[PDB]
Amino acid sequence: GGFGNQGGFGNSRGGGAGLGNNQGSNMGGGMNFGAFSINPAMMAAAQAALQSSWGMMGMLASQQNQSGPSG
Amino acid sequence: GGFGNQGGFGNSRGGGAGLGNNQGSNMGGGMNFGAFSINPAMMAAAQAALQSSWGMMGMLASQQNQSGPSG
Amino acid sequence: GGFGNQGGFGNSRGGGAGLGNNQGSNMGGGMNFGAFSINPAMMAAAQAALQSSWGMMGMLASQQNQSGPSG
Amino acid sequence: GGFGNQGGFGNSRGGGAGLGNNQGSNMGGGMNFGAFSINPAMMAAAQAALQSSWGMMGMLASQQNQSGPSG
Amino acid sequence: GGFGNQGGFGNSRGGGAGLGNNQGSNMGGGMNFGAFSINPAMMAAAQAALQSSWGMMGMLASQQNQSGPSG
Repeated sequence: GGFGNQGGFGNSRGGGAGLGNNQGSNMGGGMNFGAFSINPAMMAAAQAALQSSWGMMGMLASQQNQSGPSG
Repeated sequence: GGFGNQGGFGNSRGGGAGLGNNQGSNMGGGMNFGAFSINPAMMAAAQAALQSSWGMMGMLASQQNQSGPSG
Repeated sequence: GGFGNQGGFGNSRGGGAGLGNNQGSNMGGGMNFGAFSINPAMMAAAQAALQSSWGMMGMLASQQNQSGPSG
Repeated sequence: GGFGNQGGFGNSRGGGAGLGNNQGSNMGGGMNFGAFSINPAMMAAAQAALQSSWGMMGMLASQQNQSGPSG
Repeated sequence: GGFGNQGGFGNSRGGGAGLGNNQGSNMGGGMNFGAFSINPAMMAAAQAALQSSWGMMGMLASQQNQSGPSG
């Protein structure tokens, strides 16, 4: 319906195999035989994130605003 | 319906195998034979996150606002 | 209905196997044979989180506000 | 419907195999026999993220705003 | 419908094999026998991200705004 978000993320309907395998949004995982130094950032400063919708990996949202801020 | 969010996250309807396997949003896991240094940040400063909707991994939301702030 | 959020998180309807396996939003886990240094932060400062909806991993929410703050 | 977002992410409907395999948006994972130094950033400064929708990996969103800020 | 975004991400409907394999938007992963130094950035300064929609890897969004800011 209105403001509708329907994310399937079907991935492995049948199946999933393999020594290293992964479905969906992935920011690492599975098997690691060494260093894993993964630091993602999404920071806000001053008049940040106004009237926005931050998604780094696959998001789903619906939004509605009418509002005047001040500082 | 209105402001509707329906996330399936179907992933492995049939099945999931493998030495290293993972479904959905993943920020690490499974098997680790070494260092795991993973620090994600999402920080807010000053007039931050106004009229927004932060999702780093796959979110679902519905929102409605009319409001004037001050500082 | 109105302001509706219906997250399936179906994951392994059939089954899930494997030496390292995990479904849903994952921020680590399973098997760890070494260091695990994972520090995610989501901090608010000053006029932070106004009129927002923070989700880092896959959220579900519905919201409605009309309100003028001051400081 | 209106403001509709329907992400299939079908991936492996039949199946997925192989020594190193992965479906969906991927920011690393699977198998790692060495260093893994992956730091993605998406930062906001000053009048940042106004009237926008940040997605680095495949997002889904719907948005509606009418609001005059100040600083 | 209106403001509609329907990303299939069909990927391997039949199957996916091979020693190194990956579907969807990929920013690394699979198998790594050495150094992995991958740092992508998307930063905002001054009057940044106004009236925009940042996607580095394949996004999906719908947007509607009428709002005059100031500083």
